[PDB]
Amino acid sequence: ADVKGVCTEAGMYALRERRIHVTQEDFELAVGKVMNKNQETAI
Amino acid sequence: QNIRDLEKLYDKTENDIKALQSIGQLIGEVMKELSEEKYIVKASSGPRYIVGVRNSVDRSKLKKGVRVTLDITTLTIMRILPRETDPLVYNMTSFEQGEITFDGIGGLTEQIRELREVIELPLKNPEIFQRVGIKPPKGVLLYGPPGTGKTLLAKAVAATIGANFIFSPASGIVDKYIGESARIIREMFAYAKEHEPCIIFMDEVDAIGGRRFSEGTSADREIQRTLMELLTQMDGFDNLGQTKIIMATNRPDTLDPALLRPGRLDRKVEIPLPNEAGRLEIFKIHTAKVKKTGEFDFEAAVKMSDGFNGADIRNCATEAGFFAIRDDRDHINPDDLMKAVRKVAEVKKLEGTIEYQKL
Amino acid sequence: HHTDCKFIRVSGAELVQKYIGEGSRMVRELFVMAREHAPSIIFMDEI
Amino acid sequence: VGVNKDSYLILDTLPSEFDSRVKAMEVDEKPTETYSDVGGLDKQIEELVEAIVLPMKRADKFKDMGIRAPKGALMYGPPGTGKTLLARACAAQTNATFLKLAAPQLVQMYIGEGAKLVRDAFALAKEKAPTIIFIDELDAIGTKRFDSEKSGDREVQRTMLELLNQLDGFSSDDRVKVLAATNRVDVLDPALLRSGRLDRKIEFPLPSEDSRAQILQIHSRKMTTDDDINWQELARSTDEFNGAQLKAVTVEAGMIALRNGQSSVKHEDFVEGISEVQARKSKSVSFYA
Amino acid sequence: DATFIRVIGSELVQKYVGEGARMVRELFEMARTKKACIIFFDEIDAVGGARFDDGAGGDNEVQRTML
Amino acid sequence: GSDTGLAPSHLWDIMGDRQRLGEEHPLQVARCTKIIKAKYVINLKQIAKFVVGLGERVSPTDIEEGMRVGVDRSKYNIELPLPPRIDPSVTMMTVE
Amino acid sequence: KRIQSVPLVIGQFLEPIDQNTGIVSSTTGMSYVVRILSTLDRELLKPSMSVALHRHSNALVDILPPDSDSSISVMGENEKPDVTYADVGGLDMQKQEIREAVELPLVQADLYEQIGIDPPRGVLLYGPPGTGKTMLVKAVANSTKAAFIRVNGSEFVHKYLGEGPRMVRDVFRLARENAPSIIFIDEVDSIATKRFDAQTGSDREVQRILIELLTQMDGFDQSTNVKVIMATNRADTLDPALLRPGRLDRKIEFPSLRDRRERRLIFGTIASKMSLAPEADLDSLIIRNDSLSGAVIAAIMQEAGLRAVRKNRYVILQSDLEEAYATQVKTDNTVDKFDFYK
Ligand SMILES: Nc1ncnc2c1ncn2[C@@H]1O[C@H](COP(=O)(O)OP(=O)(O)OP(=O)(O)O)[C@@H](O)[C@H]1O
Ligand SMILES: Nc1ncnc2c1ncn2[C@@H]1O[C@H](COP(=O)(O)OP(=O)(O)OP(=O)(O)O)[C@@H](O)[C@H]1O
Ligand SMILES: Nc1ncnc2c1ncn2[C@@H]1O[C@H](COP(=O)(O)OP(=O)(O)OP(=O)(O)O)[C@@H](O)[C@H]1O
Ligand SMILES: [Mg+2]
Ligand SMILES: [Mg+2]
Ligand SMILES: [Mg+2]
Repeated sequence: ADVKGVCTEAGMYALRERRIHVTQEDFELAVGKVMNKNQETAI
Repeated sequence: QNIRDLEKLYDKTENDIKALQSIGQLIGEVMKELSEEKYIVKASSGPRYIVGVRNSVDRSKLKKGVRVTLDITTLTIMRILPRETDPLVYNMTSFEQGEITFDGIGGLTEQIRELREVIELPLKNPEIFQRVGIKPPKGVLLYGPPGTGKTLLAKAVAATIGANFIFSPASGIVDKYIGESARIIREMFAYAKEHEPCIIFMDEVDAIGGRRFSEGTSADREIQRTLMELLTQMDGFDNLGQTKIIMATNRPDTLDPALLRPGRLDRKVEIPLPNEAGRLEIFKIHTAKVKKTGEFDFEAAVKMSDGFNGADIRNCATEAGFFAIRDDRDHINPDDLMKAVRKVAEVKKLEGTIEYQKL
Repeated sequence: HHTDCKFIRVSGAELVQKYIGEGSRMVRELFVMAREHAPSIIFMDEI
Repeated sequence: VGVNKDSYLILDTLPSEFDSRVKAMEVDEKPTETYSDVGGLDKQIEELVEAIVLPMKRADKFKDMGIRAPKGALMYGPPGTGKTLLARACAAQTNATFLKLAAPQLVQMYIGEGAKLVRDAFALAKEKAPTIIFIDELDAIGTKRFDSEKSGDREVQRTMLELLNQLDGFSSDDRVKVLAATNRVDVLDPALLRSGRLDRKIEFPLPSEDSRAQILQIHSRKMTTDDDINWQELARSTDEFNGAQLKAVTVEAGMIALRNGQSSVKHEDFVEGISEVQARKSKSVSFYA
Repeated sequence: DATFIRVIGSELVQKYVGEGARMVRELFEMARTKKACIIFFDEIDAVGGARFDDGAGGDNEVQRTML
Repeated sequence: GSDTGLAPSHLWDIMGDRQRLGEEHPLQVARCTKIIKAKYVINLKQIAKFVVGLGERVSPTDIEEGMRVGVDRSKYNIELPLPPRIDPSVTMMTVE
Repeated sequence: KRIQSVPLVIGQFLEPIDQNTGIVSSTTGMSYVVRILSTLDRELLKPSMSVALHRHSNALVDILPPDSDSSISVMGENEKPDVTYADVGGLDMQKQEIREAVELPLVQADLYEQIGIDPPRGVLLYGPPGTGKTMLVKAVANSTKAAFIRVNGSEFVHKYLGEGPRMVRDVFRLARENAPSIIFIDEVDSIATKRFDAQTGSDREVQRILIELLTQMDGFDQSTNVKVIMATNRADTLDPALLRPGRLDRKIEFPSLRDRRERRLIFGTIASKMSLAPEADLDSLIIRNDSLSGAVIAAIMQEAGLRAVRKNRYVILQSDLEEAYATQVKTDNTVDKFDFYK
């Protein structure tokens, strides 16, 4: 489920810059955010 | 005055006949203006209708909410009746009066100040609340041990200060039928908006104040709907215009935390057990109407009445009066107050050791 | 889906009765209702 | 107000209508007990009559004293010592409405029905003032309030708080005395035990030594007793016998006398009944003393 | 030769609060309607719990029916 | 030539029209209330709370508060008092 | 056109069975199968409409402007709430999430379709009581250009059986007409509780209300650009049927703030509007890290202002801010009253 979350967050990140395509570095941003949330909510 | 009074009786009988000719009309609520002669009116029965209006009713004063009268046969709007007051609201605001004033309350002087800074100050000085910038408080949750003045304070507030008081019992809102446990609260809060300022005062709210269950029964689920309805009409998608809510209970622990949040229930004035000098005021107040027959130095009673709570001191006065009667004496004696104090103090052990936490 | 079997996903008797909107004393009420629509698969989750 | 079916004209007003259960609970025939049938209670009788009856016939003395008459008297005690019989005698002697009320009768089906019933009870009491309500077995609704998130009895607490608000609060009317005869005073909520609400807490103790003789004498009137029964000996024979445990002794003695064919009871039948009722309900087996 | 109304202890335990009290009240009214009746309250171990407090208000409905 | 009696037993005579034309058979049941000194207040379960007089078929002293009245359907009247309502679940607990 | 007299009963069209017959549900409570008048614009007989019915026949005779039967009304200007995004201090991530799940989907759906993501059609603002769940939505309504139909949860339930699902469908129809629009069903935990009693009329009506809500929300196609927002204090007491894709998926998690930066931001936001003295430091107030909520840290400043007013000072000082912390936040009790546990 985190993979789907990563993909959806990357799609949202592409929107945030008002862009048209999803990039690899936006994927990096999304995976970083998903990891941070997953490791935080484990508390 | 035979002929004249007989004519008066004739006028009464004629009025009875005129009433006999008259007919009733249903009451509904206008919710739309489809055209100049087509309105969508609700009915107290429940069904909606498409009703044609008369020719004399001013069409301008027909918006969502105005009560109107409907002819029973053809369902035609007749009158422009003003807003409604639910009978279970007049039966609440029409309490007797109360003869006790702020003098009758003893010991409680700091908490009286704290309560009055929210009940009287916003209603009579809304300018310091502006330049300072404070948001005017709404709720005052009086709480303390059972029998210290949490209700007598409300009676004093009703008699003193002013504003349209609405005394509210806890269970006096809950009805068997679905939703009526919340419609009553809705009309209670609607009446206040048309009678500003209002000092709506619930009481014993730990009936509908309980921590909402997660696996309660059907009964405890309909009450939670009432708690939601009450909760929203304090901080919901609307501002309480000029309504102050006073709220009293004996067990603040069993109160829903959403209701206890600072912002819905503001400054939580706590009424504690009377302490020494406070108890002397209670003894002086409650033993002033009684026919005192001595140098009533209540210092011994003050020392012995440890942990006594308000009404208990009145019970010592009552028991002293009883003891005076036991010897047929017509006025209490300073050594008969002592017996009553001892007797009440012995019974005080029957009560549970009153414990409570400062919220 | 590919085997073409109706996929029931009961997750609690109270939720089943609430969703179907009918009273029931024990959970086998889903069994008679599922026998009519066969083949079928009952999927129960966990936490 | 009565109103016509079709014209909806107000034909005539009507008296206030309470719940039909409230009309039934009003006592109609006065139970014939009198204070002469209750024995062993002298302090308790004097305390109750001087707290619930006296401020109803000669309230002018209290008004001259400028003192508030007590609301009601609690009647806690061990089971079977007269907590209910005293109420029967009080209803016999009094000259005011004596609405009886069993506490479980208050607890009802739907949300708020119990509160409505217990409010209508006090409304009816105020209507036919003065009154003496007799909420009985108060521990049925007077259980302590408690915090709980799992589940609770939040329905009965509604009736409890409604009763509290009717006893004291904005409405008093100060002319409706409320008696209550619980059995477990250790369970009652602290609010219900407060002053302003039930003030007098009359303790009903187990009968004294002479009290037992008085009880035996009272409950052996109808039966055909003999002229040689030593009531003092019987009273001493019973030790910590609580009230109805003596009426049971009388009944058992009569039953034994009837079984043995005697036309009238004797001291021996009374002693046999004492052994029958007592913790010797097993009896038999005189082995090893 | 008299009516012999039988009562199993578990039958006096309904779901909704206060229904056991109505159960017993209606039962006793029916018994009083007849000239001579015998009631056989059986397995009163069910509704027989001694009054006790535990903070959580344990099985207080059965206690209500019993009182 | 599932819901009937027994044709071989007959006993389903066609004289039921005689006990059928008497439209007094439909009688609203309702528990009486406060006895206004004579007018009676009737509390039809959920249709109304009518105030009604007698129906000449019952003695005025036969109706008391708490009794169930066979109220007439049209132009309501107190026709026939009925035995007090008993819960069905308390009925089979009677050994016959 | 004579049956269109002016006694009439408002009904709700449910299903077109034939060209000249339909299944309407009159407000009296019970459904009918009626004959449709052969003059109405049959292209307007959308499901859950607000058609009118003849009095004693129930034959469909007139279709109404579908924004007429609504008992709930679109929030206009007299009820326009008076809070701002600037006034709502803190909640930066929550603000961004609600903006990207509520406002942006309303404005630009083409970007969502082109990117490939699924536009959210429901948010479930939840958290501990006193965290701004209501206020953030309140600030949204003060800046949105879309209709803000505001229903209030328990307002759905009424004695009149059938006044539930009917008004639910009516509210959703009103939302669909004034698109774009935001529904703000509030305190939904009173309608969507998990446990259920299939014997009493209380639960069997809330059940129909929830079923109608769920069906209408599932009926949301890719278009109609109407978003649903509901807030609750207890997330656990919620039907899991409300937490599925196509229904409420995005879940905002309003936390009881513990970060120093968040408390600093919100304290400064509240202080800016008020009359803090120049020699008054909020940093001295926020030295200790508690579980302070977003609401208590405003009532504390209200209490400080009241304390200053009591001493006749018309500008609050540091000595009153210090005392305010001691009276509005003492303990949560728990075990901190017993030091030996740690
Ligand atoms: N400060 C006081 N001075 C004099 N009498 C007092 C005082 N406080 C309480 N009383 C007495 O208390 C009685 C009124 O009820 P009281 O205020 O004790 O109830 P409460 O604590 O509000 O009740 P509840 O437990 O139902 O919330 C009166 O008899 C009044 O004399
Ligand atoms: N002092 C007494 N004089 C005469 N009879 C007495 C006395 N005390 C008890 N009894 C007998 O007790 C029986 C009734 O007991 P009672 O109802 O008062 O007990 P209780 O414990 O208060 O009951 P409950 O708690 O169920 O209300 C009667 O048969 C009565 O004769
Ligand atoms: N970020 C914030 N900045 C300033 N004040 C805030 C903030 N969040 C909440 N508040 C305070 O919260 C109060 C309004 O209640 P709020 O909207 O926070 O309730 P809520 O958390 O939505 O409650 P509930 O769950 O009961 O509906 C106001 O007094 C306001 O000062
Ligand atoms: Mg009080
Ligand atoms: Mg008794
Ligand atoms: Mg809120």
